[PDB]
Amino acid sequence: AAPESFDEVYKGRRIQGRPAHEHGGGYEVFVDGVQLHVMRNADGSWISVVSHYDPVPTPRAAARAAVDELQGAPLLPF
Amino acid sequence: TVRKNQATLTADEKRRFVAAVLELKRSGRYDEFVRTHNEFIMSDTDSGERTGHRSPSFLPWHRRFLLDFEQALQSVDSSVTLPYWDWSADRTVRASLWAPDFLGGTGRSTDGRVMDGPFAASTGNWPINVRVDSRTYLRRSLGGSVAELPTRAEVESVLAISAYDLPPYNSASEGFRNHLEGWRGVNLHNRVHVWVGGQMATGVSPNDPVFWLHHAYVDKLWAEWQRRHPDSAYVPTGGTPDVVDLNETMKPWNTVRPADLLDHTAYYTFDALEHHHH
Ligand SMILES: [Cu+2]
Ligand SMILES: [Cu+2]
Ligand SMILES: [Cu+2]
Ligand SMILES: [Cu+2]
Repeated sequence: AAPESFDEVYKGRRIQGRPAHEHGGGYEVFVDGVQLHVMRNADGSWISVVSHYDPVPTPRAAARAAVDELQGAPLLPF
Repeated sequence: TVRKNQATLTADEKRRFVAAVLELKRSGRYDEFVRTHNEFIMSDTDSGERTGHRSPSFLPWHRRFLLDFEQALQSVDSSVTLPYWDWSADRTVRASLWAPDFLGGTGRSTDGRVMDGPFAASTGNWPINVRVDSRTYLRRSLGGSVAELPTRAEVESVLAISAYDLPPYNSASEGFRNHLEGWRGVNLHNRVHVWVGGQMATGVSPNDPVFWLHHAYVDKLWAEWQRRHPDSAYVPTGGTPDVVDLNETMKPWNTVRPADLLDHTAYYTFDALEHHHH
């Protein structure tokens, strides 16, 4: 069963998640309406293409880590 | 071809390595290595097809990828080979690795931008083109997101693991490959990506030239593991869905198998590699 959807403003940016050249993912995350590629590992942890090597427990945590990494920068589509 | 510890390069070797890397960038060839790596990092998955990482072929795949890259360097300057970074030894921001004559140092605090060395955005010589966000400058935050690089004792603990890999042959595996990759255990390779920060912590990590030196050391640790365990070899050995078996060919090349890459000496040697002993 996929994680729940979410929607919040984090550090001034809108992050959203929802169940659904890259993999076929069961879950989508967006930062200011631009899709953030994210991936689930076997142990249930999550990563994203802006923080691929540092697993975090949830897709919201991956979206927040991405906002932290981006330092205000617009995300580009994958 | 001898791959040398970065800490030992002469000022002449550093200059020639830097120039060859910048020429691959200038000609457009460099960015295509970044693009290839990004495709595999984003596509490999624990429950599906996996080739470049989170899988037994993590090590032979990166061995061939590094050979591709080194051959491209040698097409610019035949004297250049990939150096390796022993992050267990050269573990501080003050290592000569990070000096302005080699890779330049950490990023400034405001935006992570690398401000010195040959790859600093201000040179005009290192545009970040293959990227996941608007920023077009090399970034680093050495020791930002994680306190310390792996230590020698931690590396030795992983080297002591006898099994190359184990089912389910992914990020949940026990065994040497996944402990060296880092998804389980004290964490070697993934933690180094995190420690450098900037693009090295992302899905477009070869944007930082340190990527090659990091992976050349991971590749040396595979060769050290083999010396420690001459009775151990690549697994699986046939018939495994979604996983590259020993004699199966690997994307993107299609024409090489893990089996063809187990003996590095067919392609290069190290400045020093300890013999098997008890
Ligand atoms: Cu995907
Ligand atoms: Cu990789
Ligand atoms: Cu890597
Ligand atoms: Cu023996």
